[PDB]
Amino acid sequence: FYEGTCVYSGYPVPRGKGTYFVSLDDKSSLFFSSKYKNFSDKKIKAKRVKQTLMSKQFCGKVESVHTEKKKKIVVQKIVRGFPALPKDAVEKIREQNKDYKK
Amino acid sequence: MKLNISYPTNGTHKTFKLDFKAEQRLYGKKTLDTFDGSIIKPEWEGLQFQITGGSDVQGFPMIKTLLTDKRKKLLLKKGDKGFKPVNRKGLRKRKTVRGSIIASDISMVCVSLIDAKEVAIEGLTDVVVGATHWPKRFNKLKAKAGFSEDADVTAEQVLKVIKDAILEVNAGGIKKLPKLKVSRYQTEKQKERKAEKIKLIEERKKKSEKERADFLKKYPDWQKKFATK
RNA sequence: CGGAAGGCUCAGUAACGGGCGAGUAUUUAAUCUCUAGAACCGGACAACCUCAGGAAACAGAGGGGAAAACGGAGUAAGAGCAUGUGUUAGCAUGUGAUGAGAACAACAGUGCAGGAGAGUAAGAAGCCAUCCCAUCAGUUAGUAAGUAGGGUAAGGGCCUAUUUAGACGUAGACGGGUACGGGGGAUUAGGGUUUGAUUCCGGAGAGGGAGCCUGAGAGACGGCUACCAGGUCCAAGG
RNA sequence: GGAGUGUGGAUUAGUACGAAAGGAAACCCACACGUGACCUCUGGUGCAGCGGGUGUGCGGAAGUGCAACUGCCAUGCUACGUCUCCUCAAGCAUAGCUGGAAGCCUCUAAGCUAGAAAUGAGUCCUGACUCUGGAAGACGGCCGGGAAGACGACCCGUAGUUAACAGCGGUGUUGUACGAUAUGAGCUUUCUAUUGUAGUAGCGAGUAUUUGAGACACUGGUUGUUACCACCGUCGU
RNA sequence: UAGAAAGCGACGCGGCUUUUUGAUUCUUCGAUGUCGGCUCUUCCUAGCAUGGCCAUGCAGCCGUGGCGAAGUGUUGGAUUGU
RNA sequence: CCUCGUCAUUUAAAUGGUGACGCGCAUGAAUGGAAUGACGAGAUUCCCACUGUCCCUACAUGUAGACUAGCGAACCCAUUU
RNA sequence: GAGCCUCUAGUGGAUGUUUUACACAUGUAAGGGAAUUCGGCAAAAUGGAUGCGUAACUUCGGGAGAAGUAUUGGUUCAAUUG
Repeated sequence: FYEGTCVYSGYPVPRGKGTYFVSLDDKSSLFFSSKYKNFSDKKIKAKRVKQTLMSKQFCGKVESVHTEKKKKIVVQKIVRGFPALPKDAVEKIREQNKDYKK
Repeated sequence: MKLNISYPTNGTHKTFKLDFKAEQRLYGKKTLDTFDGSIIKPEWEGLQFQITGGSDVQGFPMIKTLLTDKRKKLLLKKGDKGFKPVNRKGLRKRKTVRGSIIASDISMVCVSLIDAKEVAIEGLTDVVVGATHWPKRFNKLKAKAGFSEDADVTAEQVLKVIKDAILEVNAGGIKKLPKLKVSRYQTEKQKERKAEKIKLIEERKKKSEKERADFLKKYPDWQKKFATK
């Protein structure tokens, strides 16, 4: 069980620890500890705090969503699958056509 | 929670309710994740499924590229999923949507079965269906007409495909016979009209080109007469 | 293809708001005259079909399929730059970013690509006239100018860098108060005094402020987006 | 010696009661003040530990003194945190039962019943005189520690899962060591051979790699090495 | 509102208290530190709240007069040395 | 004096402060009277900033203090408490 | 010739023990911000230089650093005191 993920550090927070801070902008935000809340107030950019999970991902020390470059799995050609024409007959027609074309 | 399953080899669909334990084993996943059927049901071993999309219980869609467990409002144009503009071009509007990460919010998950393997899923495996329309374009039609890389009059292929329909479907009948038609191939009416444009350009040339010489016969001093304004 | 016109009002504005001339340093779908077009290939989107969400408003998966819709190929064409020659079109030569295109029906026609000139509409400009308070006398520093560049459809402190100190005032500058401006209306022997929201022309606005996509053309509100002031429906989540 | 005290909400209920207007009565749940403890969480504190900069010292860099400043933070301590708090017996005022004096009557003259946040006990803290047991040795000092502490006293250990140093596992705190190497807004044009070619550089804040590095602690886990078997007094058989 | 006595009680009469101020000068002038506040503990009852009861001019709600009872409570401020 | 005078303003609330009023127990003109500027470790009231003064206290540092070696007094005293 | 750090020249003893409470010199503090007290007593806050901008009243000298606001390190350059 987890309480959530810390906004600044990127660290997952155990059940029964940490705190929420609610701003007048109406947003609610979760912090791991007083340490990282204070760094937010003082406008220290998280990417510069080298032990944070955020910083490590940004540097590419840790594999993260940005590294993935995922793409759809490519398939091959099929024996012309077309309405009515039974798959097996096209396997035969295509051959017969290739013969006549020569 | 509902689960909606598609089987794209067969063209078939089935919806089921999940139980709590099945549901709780899906939490944390996202669209374009995969899993093994064994995590949803006993048996179903080795059946591989892929997650497609779904809906919040409030009715908002899950979006494929918003990686969070929360609702947002986005400004959406034409061609974005979740918005359907109609009566003004260039319209853009702000609508509530949900991120891709699965949790207790979700009312329905859509899923595709990649391959049924040796298993016999009811309704998905018991039926095979085709398409809805027919390839109007010539080269798309030709491939379906079984031919490749040879030259025919369209009439040949229309004959082949019609005869095969009469034979293979009906064994003789006036049923079927959908109104097959062909694009992107020149009919005789087009041969004539395409000849006529050649006639136009050939005369317009000679007529234009004649008058130039006809003018110069009369006016050797064209430039010196004209230019003195 | 149209929804940028017409309709309503006079809040703001002492000003390109108003009258008279001129046609550029500019852009313009339709329409007219002259001229004027040999091009191949590929996917999707909406509707259709099968599931199926949400209190509603409004949306999902999966699979076919068109165009004169859309993206690519070749190819005509082709901006700018430089030198000759004709102000200035045009032509020659070198170099080249970019880079397309509609047919259909015969009741006997209707469309669509390119140019050059018109025609309509804007943008910016020239001259002249414009209300009260001195118990408001000094005002201004992109302010006044120059050189060079960015920006725009286009000239220009329009904006920016370095140099020069200008510009405007007792013939009323600057500040404050007040005002939609004319064609016109009422009174009138003559000279005058008063008014003009209100059939025509031009300007501005759409609860108050600000940003914007699409298009030939809007800083549009019987289009979109956010705050402030107010409202309406809910199943409380919108 | 002494300890729990009070308030509110819901339900009875818009009920009884009243012409109407108005309008009551257990059990359960939330809280405040008081009492006694406790650090798992959250605040606070910074002695041990890791980092940063200013002025000036040790020729430079590295390691660092002094004046003092500053970011984080183990263990511990603490409240602004968390847990805690009822049951018998005899009976006051009163209201009653039976009943004479006084053939009737009557709570009283004998006798009996119900009875208060009050009284006396138990659960809670202190602990007088006692009681039951083992054995010819017992006990104190000296040596080393803490959960205990002003000093005494208390809880413990002394040839062993004993102590201390190292590996190798484990659990934390700080934030990425020294040195190399590459880059860097810009600024500059030096040298050797030798006539003309070739060789051919300097100065620079910082940033990135090697590197969740390096430093520091604790381990009731496991291996190696090293140290420790004494002595003095009192009372008894 | 009838009616001495639910509640009051003129004109008179008998007591208790030492928390007010007097009255007196017994003790201390070879010295008993003098007002108020702060802090902290214990006692009294002539009972303001909280518990049990009796009367009522007690329908209910809110009260008023009395009895046994001293366990637990009785606050934060403005002006002023008070 | 009566007296914490009456009316207005400052506060939630003013025996305070400032502004008015005046038969002033017992103001007043070199026993000097009245209105200002600049300057006071002079007396008094309010606002902003700031804070362990307070609610309500907690933790930590140095030096003394406790225990130990060396050195070593005084005030006071009818005393049986 | 301020405070802080160094060169020349000069300098030091009632012993051991980690050492409770209450002190005396000092640090830091959640949320609140004078509610504290006769009284903001004590403490905190402000602080140098450069620029912008500065009221009532006045003996016209002053008030005035009024008030109110912004900037500031290292490096590598231009330009010569801006």
